[PDB]
Amino acid sequence: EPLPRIQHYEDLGLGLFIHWGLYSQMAVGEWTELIHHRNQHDYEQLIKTFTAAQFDAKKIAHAAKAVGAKYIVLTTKHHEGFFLYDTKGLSDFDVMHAPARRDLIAEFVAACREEDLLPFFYMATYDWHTPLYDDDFPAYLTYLQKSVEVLCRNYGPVGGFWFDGNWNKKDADWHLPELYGMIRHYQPNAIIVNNTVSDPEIDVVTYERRTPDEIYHGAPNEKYVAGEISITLNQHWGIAANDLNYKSPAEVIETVAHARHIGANILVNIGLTGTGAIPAAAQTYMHLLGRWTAMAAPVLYKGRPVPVTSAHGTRDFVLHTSKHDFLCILDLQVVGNDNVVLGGEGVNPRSFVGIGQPIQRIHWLDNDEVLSFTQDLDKKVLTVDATGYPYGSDWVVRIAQIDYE
Amino acid sequence: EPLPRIQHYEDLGLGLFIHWGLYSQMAVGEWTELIHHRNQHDYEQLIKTFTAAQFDAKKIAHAAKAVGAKYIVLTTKHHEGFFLYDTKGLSDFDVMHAPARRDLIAEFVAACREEDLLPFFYMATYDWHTPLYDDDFPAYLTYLQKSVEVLCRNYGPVGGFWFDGNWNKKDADWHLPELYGMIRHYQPNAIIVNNTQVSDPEIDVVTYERRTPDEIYHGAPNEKYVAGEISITLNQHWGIAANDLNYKSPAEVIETVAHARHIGANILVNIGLTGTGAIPAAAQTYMHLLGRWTAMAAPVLYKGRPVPVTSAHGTRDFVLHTSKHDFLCILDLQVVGNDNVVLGGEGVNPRSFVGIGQPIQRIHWLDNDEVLSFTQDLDKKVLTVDATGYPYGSDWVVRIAQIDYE
Amino acid sequence: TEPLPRIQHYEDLGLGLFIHWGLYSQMAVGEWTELIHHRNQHDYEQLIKTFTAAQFDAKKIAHAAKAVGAKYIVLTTKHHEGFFLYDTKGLSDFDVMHAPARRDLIAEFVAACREEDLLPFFYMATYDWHTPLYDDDFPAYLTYLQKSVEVLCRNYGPVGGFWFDGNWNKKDADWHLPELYGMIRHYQPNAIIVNNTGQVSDPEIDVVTYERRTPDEIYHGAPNEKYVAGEISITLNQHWGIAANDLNYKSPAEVIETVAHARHIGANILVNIGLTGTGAIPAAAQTYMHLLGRWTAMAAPVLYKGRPVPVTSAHGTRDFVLHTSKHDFLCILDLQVVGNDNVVLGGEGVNPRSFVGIGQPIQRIHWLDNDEVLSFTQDLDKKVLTVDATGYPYGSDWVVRIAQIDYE
Amino acid sequence: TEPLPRIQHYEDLGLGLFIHWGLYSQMAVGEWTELIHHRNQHDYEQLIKTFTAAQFDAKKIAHAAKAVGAKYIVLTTKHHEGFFLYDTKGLSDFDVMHAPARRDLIAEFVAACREEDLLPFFYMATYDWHTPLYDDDFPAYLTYLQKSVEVLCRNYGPVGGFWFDGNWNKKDADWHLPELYGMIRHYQPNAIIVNNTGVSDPEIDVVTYERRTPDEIYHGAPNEKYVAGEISITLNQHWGIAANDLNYKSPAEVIETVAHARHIGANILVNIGLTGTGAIPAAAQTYMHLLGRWTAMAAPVLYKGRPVPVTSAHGTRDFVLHTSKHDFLCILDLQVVGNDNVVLGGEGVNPRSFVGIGQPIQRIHWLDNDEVLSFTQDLDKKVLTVDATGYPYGSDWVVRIAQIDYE
Repeated sequence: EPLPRIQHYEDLGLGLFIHWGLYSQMAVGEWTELIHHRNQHDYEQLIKTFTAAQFDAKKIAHAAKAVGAKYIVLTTKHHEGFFLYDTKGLSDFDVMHAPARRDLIAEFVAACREEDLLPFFYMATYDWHTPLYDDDFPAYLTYLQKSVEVLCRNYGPVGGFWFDGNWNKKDADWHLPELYGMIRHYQPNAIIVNNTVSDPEIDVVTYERRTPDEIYHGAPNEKYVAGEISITLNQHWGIAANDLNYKSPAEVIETVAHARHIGANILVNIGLTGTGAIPAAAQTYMHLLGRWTAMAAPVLYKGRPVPVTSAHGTRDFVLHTSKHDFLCILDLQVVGNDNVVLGGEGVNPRSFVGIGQPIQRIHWLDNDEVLSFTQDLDKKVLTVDATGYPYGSDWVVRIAQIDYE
Repeated sequence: EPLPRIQHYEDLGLGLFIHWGLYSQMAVGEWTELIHHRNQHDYEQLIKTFTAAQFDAKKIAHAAKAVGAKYIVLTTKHHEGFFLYDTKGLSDFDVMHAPARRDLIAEFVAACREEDLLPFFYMATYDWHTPLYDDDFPAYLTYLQKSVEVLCRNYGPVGGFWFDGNWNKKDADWHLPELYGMIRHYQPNAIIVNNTQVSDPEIDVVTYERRTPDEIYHGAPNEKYVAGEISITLNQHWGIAANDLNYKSPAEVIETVAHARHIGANILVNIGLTGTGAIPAAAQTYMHLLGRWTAMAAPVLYKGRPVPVTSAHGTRDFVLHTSKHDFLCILDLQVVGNDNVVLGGEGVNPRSFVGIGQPIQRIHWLDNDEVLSFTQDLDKKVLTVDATGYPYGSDWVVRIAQIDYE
Repeated sequence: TEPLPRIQHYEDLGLGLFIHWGLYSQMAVGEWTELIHHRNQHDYEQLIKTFTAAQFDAKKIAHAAKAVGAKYIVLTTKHHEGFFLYDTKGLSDFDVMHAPARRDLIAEFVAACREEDLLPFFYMATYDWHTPLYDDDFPAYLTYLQKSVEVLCRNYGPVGGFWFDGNWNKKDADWHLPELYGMIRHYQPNAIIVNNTGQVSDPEIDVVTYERRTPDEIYHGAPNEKYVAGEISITLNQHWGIAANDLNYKSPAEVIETVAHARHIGANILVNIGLTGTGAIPAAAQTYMHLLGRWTAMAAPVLYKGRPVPVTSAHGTRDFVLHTSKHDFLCILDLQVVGNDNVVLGGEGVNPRSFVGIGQPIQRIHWLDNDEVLSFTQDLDKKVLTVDATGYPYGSDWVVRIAQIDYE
Repeated sequence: TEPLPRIQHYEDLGLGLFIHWGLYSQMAVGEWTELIHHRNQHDYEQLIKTFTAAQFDAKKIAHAAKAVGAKYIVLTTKHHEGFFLYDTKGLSDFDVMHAPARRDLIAEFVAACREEDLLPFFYMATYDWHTPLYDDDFPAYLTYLQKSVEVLCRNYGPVGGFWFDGNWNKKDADWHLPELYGMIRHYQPNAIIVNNTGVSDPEIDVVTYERRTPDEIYHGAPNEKYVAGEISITLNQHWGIAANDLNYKSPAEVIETVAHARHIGANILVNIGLTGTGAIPAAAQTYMHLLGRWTAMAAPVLYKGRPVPVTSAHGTRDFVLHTSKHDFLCILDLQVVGNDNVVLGGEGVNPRSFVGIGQPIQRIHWLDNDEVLSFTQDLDKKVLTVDATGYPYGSDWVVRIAQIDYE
């Protein structure tokens, strides 16, 4: 049974992932320093032009609020090893030694608090900047733990930590009891996420978007751990100007719904410009997804997976809250007329197995249309006529609320 | 062999489709009056709030220029039957009787001319506003022909006409020789498109489904050559539709543009303006992404034509021909990482083509001028190239290699 | 509007067997071998001298049709090679009476068909590679062709039909079909006439042929025009004549599904077998016949009389409905086998399958294979039927399973 | 790291026949019928009284295996029903010596195998529905199981291997495999040991895998014992005979699955279910005759061919197999060649490419008809491209194989 902080985590549902660092100035992806075999001295000169001139934490927080996100995961230090906060003497490779001369993480947590969002800190554990990483790993771990200690002690209550990189050394001892134990001492309520069972103090495991089945919550009678999937809008996480291979807004909506189906949270990622602006492309996705999440509000946060399956050949699924069940229905088409056929005009029976209580009424959330339905209570079959979209709309994942008698 | 005006049409490659009318104020699609069974009197009151307050023809023309489009097709009158121009006494249901009180078509053609774009006029032939349509069809045809005559005589030279609606009455006599003959009299070089072998000899262009798989038909050997055109809209509707979130991937839009050129057709990419005539922010995102692709593809996008060269089994690659070069259009590439970071594109990736019989000197990607390795079997006309993956930080969706022949 | 009685009777046949047998069969490399392998004509036609027909038993062919549930047989009386499997009575020396067989095989064939109550159909190639008339005297070739058909119309009793193939070799020629089909109508007024081409080719045509993949109910003609039926064909591998090194055989399951599909679109279906050079049914064909035969015996209540009806299945499903005057039938695909709670094979959970277009209250629904009663719910206003389509009992798998609806 | 000799020899067998025959065969509704149909045990086990084996001829089985190209046979010596097809010498009365057959069928089987140079393998179910020991005294069951295996290890001469199936019924129990497999190694040191799981002990030689396994199989960690792999296919949905299972796979799928096995570096078993009295049913003979044509043509590579780090071009399912003398291109999705006038699909030039061939080639030819193929090479990038011509009219091999002769 989940600890309160993890229950609260699962109620967040949707977070925004923000990638911003020195890489952002080159606009060819966040891994550029390594994958393009850049000269380290020349790449790290980018600290000198890191102005943060267009970074507005209140605009980030406002974007999150508008898209229906409840937490934000910001890259505090990526593999490039540059810190977006005041490391208080630990490293000169930080934003206090850049022209920005602002603790951006402090601006970030203040903006989050004003919008009632949880601030999460991403921290790369695989570091390309410190020579310690390759030639004195135990000392690197001390450096890493100290960089996290700063975040635990100088910014008030933090929502969580998102660690990424332990996979670079699958068989090393990362001394996680001491790292996570330090976090638990100063930040007892923080959610700990490791992007890979790795330590008892982890609260959340990450999974690929395509995972088809309800996620695993840990061994029976051990600590419940939550899950989270991630999606980026094109192929890269940092900004990438000539990556045109953007996903459909429809795919992003389906992926958000899919997360809730398998009992995970989801992060939708955006890459800021060099100077910290939200690109216009990201705003388009946010506005579209935002329309969906506003409509889905009654179920997106509290809704949980339930042992109810859909009929053969259909990708529909069900989510449960303590007051209601919700049918999440896909592959609908638009309704035209007798004379103008768009595909959604015929009766469209969609069935579910595992609904055992008599229903009084079912309605679409988007327009409160009442659906017809039939029930076989002995076999727990619900069949609804899932009407198509009114002409001029298309929600991609449409949601019907069940009111039980 | 195509008439000059049709050759010029086929060189345009890409156009913008703009849907704007009274429907735009309701933001639930262009067919709303019919499909939502609206009260006609109440729907037509929307003329009273048709302000055109945010319509800027120069911004439309600039958007076209930036995306690589060379013509624009604007809805002058849709099925709702409201005219965006001065009908000069033919109808009171026009923009001169709206608060806009501006001839929007005149603003449109002037903006097109200053950016060197061809203005095209969409005109619905199936009309829901005039009672003539159902009660006196021969008189309706006179009304329709007159509405087109105005466009033929008051706006200077027009690029073309895009007619839509004859399919509402498959078996009627639409008197096309008189309608198209009047156009030919006042606008001899206009391209005529009918969205419907050919339904009149004066038609220059037939429309096709985007998914049409093979090179389009141009007419029988002793007959007039007719061109082709496909269309894509970014979501499910053509007019603006606020709760239509079912937008296509930008990647699909790029592929569809490339596909059009493969089958020897032009393509229209459609945008639906807001009630007041603004380009919505969502459309701008697609235009910027497509615009990056079309700028990179410029050496072949306009002049490139289909050729009898096929690609190997299991591949969607294809070839386009210019008088100077051939171009390999290659899909489903992945990004190149390293030995240690595998993203999918790092191995040698031989892609083959059948029908290249001349020796090649050099082949290079046009996005970054990388030279490709290749082998040839000139007897069987096989070209095989190592189509390298994208450098990390980029992904063009359809990547194009230029062939330089010996 | 309503089909001529002979065409109604044709549509009730449902399933026929197509039988390819000729001189080509002796070489076992496909029926088009003479042309496609560029064979020397003199040497190829020598095969008449070894055409013994020593293992041909028309009763065994008829029995194979009977046991697979077929109600007619289409036998190749003369294929493109131009060799006749019957006594042409002086028209040609290139016939079975001038082979060592010295027997009229078509006479054996129709007597066997009659004893099993099957309709004998005669396949006749109109594109002929033997007679010089085809290339040097087309008008006389037509006379030769018409005469070869006349013999079939006058010496073998009542014939079920004719299956013509080859007019596509000369798309623009005058084939004198009014005279050919008019002669058939004179001697065999009830014969079904089928013309295989790539608007029908003549008013006397009764049946058009179509691709197996045809997705929708076939077209029968406008209401004031003659109703024409349809037929699809399938062969077990890639060739129609026997082909020893063609290993590219279809799954028996696909054959079953294709037969079901035919009925769904309102067509008959021919399943083809290629005999050996001596006229035997090869053992591979027998395997398919026995499996399909199990299916067709179970499907008998609907296979013959069942017709398409405007009832669709739910999203995601390939199920369909067939109508008879007494019942409707749900034809359900993609079911799995039921194990139990502990042994999971895929079919054990409740499996709602829905249909749109059933307006009348139902009393009972049952699987034909084992008479199990299915549970169902109905919304009569929207014409929805939803049934719990249980999986196969362990040890069976019908591929297309069929439930009978008994209406109130 | 290197395979033990017996396991190398196992990997050279390539194809084996799996034979399901037991009391279940008399009901023809699948091999699990006694449990899944909730049969009364007394009534089901009465089938011992009609187990005549009147149509079982081991020499015909062995001859059929030889003709299909198989080099070993895996015969069900006892399935879950717990009935033994051999003389258990007092261990159980529920065996073939107490049936009217009154012949040790396993002895006939091994003698037949030896005279056709096939390896006899014994399938043995470890999950047993007959003995009350299984549920009531598991340690004593394990002794019974090990004793039934001792008999097979001592009374039939050299055995090719053992194929165990059922440990998955008790995932968490101690099956005492060191003692069972140690006794096998004592009497039958050369036997292949296969355990069907879903590496359970150091003595296992072979792991079983799903047919759809996409990539070269895992052989164990680099300094550890090399273990081979094996996939299985049955012709319909059941392993024992099942008269109203009409859901048979295409012969073409069976051919492709055999080729796939070799691609991923596994053997494959093709299964048949005998009739109640032990005959090969007519449907199984059809599949064996078709597969047999393919395996005879594929002989030069089916046994000795191994996976190699060579990939095929995008969108193609083609692959390469290596022997010490040759490489072989296995090419799928071909069509038949007609003429200028008659188009069947295969007539155009059909370039199929491979990455990882680094040595210059002299000649490439189809095995089925010795036609020479045209090819081009880029030796620096290790690209081979061939024009894979279509089938001559009248033939279609499903997986066509070209032999490469190196300079």
